Amino acid sequence: AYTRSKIVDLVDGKIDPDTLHQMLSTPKDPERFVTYVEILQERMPWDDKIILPLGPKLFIVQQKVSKKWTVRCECGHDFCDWKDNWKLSARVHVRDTPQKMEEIYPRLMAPTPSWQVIREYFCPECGTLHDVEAPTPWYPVIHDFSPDIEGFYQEWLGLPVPERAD
Amino acid sequence: LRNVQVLGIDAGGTMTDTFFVDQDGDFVVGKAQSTPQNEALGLIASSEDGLANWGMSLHEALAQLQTGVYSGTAMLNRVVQRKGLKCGLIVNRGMEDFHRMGRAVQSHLGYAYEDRIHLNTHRYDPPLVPRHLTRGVVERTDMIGTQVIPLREDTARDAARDLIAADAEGIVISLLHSYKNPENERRVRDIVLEEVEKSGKKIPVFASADYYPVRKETHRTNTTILEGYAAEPSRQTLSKISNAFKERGTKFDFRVMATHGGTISWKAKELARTIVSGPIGGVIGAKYLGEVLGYKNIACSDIGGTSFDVALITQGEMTIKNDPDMARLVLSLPLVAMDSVGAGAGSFIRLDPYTRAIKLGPDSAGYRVGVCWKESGIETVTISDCHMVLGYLNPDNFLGGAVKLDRQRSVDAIKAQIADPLGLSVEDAAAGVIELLDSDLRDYLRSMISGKGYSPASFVCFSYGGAGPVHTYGYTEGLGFEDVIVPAWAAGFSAFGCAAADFEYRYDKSLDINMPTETPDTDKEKAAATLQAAWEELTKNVLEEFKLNGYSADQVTLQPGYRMQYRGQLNDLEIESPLAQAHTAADWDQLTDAFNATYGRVYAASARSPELGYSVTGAIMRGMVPIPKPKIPKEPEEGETPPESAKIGTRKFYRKKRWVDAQLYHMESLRPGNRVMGPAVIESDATTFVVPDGFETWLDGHRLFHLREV
Ligand SMILES: [Zn+2]
Repeated sequence: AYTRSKIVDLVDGKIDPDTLHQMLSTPKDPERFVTYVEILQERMPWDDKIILPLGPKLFIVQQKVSKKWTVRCECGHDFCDWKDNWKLSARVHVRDTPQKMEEIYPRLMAPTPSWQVIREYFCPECGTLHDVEAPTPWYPVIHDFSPDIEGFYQEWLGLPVPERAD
Repeated sequence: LRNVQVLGIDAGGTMTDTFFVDQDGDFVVGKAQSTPQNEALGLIASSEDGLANWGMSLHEALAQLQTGVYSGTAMLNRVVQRKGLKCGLIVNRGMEDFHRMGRAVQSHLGYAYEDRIHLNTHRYDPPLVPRHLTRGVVERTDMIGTQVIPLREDTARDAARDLIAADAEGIVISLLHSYKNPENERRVRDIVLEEVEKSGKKIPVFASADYYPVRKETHRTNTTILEGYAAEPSRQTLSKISNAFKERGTKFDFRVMATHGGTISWKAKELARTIVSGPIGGVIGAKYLGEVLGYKNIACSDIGGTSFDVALITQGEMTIKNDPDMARLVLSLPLVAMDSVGAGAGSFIRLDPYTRAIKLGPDSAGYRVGVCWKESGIETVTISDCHMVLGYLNPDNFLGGAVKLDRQRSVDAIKAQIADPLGLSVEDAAAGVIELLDSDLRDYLRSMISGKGYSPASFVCFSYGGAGPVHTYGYTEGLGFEDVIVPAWAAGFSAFGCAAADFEYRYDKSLDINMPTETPDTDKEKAAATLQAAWEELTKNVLEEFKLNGYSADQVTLQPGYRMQYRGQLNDLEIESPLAQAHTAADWDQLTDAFNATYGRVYAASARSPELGYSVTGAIMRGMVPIPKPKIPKEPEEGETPPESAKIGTRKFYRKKRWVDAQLYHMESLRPGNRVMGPAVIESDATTFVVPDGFETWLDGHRLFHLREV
């Protein structure tokens, strides 16, 4: 239903309130995903197809030649195969002292790092912060999302699955 | 011959309506373009138009008027479109933030069920007063007037100098619990007033205790800010009009319709009481009309030059909310429950540059009707321009043909702006705007009713915009109303409700009567004595103001009332006293018993908690004098076939991609009992009633029409 430029504004954080309320209060537009993902595609500097957005600067992607599925930054860096935790192949900054917590919180409003830690996760090439965790000491890294990509495209969207190698 | 006694007025964004009532109830109605920069000019013109139908001069009539009621829309519009004044605020230091925090509430005020829970829907509007025009004084007064932190007067002098320097255009002062002890807030006000004198600037000051001395500081401050923000521009208007009229020989003081449906004096400095005066005019006329004809459940629908106003009259009464919200603002003044959407005959038709979708309004053209009027200088097309293209309006009968409306201007400006950017004909360009509006108004009216828990078939729909009879078919089609009525005087319907308004004065005094359940009959008579006194103190106030208006005490009918509650509560109930006099023990038992009774009805018999004891919180006194109310016609009904005299030819009328030659009828030349099959337009001097093909109307003995689906 929605105008294409209006779903762009929504991505750019610039959409008007009337259409923002319209989008929220009425049944969703079945066409959203295919318009959305195409909007993201034309904003990448690499022509490999996008399969699913993982964050603002993070995607599951289909290699134009090998047809493998991978996690990719917007800049270009492939982290891992899509069934793996990308964070395992990323770089991490751990805020575990009052000095580091007091860089992003005023004292007293910072968590205490013997109870809670800030783990920031960056792309190796561009330094982009794709995710920040707030667990305890010892706590494993978290595999956020394992999507059923086949069922989504095939059963919920009525679309062929993109070609896939291993 | 004829003695003209009552005058009602709707000063609107487009037309200023006048409603004259004579001694026997007979009436006549005048229309004129508003002169919003000095509404006296349009008032005079409309008066002379209405009075000329009675072959009477404005001079001769004004000497005979005994009362008049003004209502309007200029202030309400200013609020809604946030076009008020650059106003600033001084509150208690350390709490400057409370205005802009909106008490959290105002991020979901007036939300339908579904959006109240849909969290991502909540949204804050801009604050009336931004943070850089707020300042704080160091003072603190507790819930019973004690000055815990005395006012450090220096901080008040810097507060004033700051906002004077910021070139604030009015300054509002709201200090906590000032309603209880206004000493500190009035010292601040005096200190501010002092600093504006030294500056040479013209900046008016508003102490909240001087205007709205009531608890809940977000409500009080919003309401007081309204006096600075929106009221001040139209403050000139009621003294310009009243001066122009006493100059001209009136012997009465004007009254104004106020938010609770009652009239107040034009002199009151609390103009915010009179903010929804125009719409409430319509609701009151529909209420009156219902009472004469036994319609107890009425849905009111008004379409003006700018918006579409809608309220429900449920079992003879309107609903009045105590601490209401309006335009997503908490307020301290009692309000009649209404609703609207911002579309009307002059709302501007624009296309989103990127979507190329039609957006109606929210602004309007007003007394300038649109492009169709050559001299209006209006370049953007308005819904009124689509009326001309489609054959809804008669080019040569706007205001009886006193106003030149050119259809080809409407056609060229519709083509260039709408039709050609959309690859449509001017016919389909205009018809799609009207069709969208028809559905938009219809879905709103259906939903306000659904929301309040009612079916549209439980109600009769009164329709009376002045431009609403142009879309009665539209927003009513298939809703299932019991009946849909277009009264013949639809165009001045609010000014009709204003001339119909009771001549009533009300007076209040608060109180501190605390009674346990078990009390001896001496504490019981003491309590009845002090309430008995307050009624007498109030009774002399009602009668003293009626004397200054030329009414002896014999003509005043008096109705005492009081406010009661269980002891520890926060809200109270108004109760009409069964006894005019109190005094003696058992009577205090009657007053409590009466309270209990209404508490059961208002809530539930098992809500009653007598063991908490009672608290009498105020006393009330009403004062009615008789007034000629407008007399509803009771004509003898005749044949269904209308006279050949009423036929005025045809116009090319375009609706569902079809052109038809729609009959034209002179409204006044129609007789009780006639029927009109669509397609036809019914025209008089200033009302156009549209009956498309697929509809039908008939006229009754009360000059009411009835829309049928058919
Ligand atoms: Zn990267």
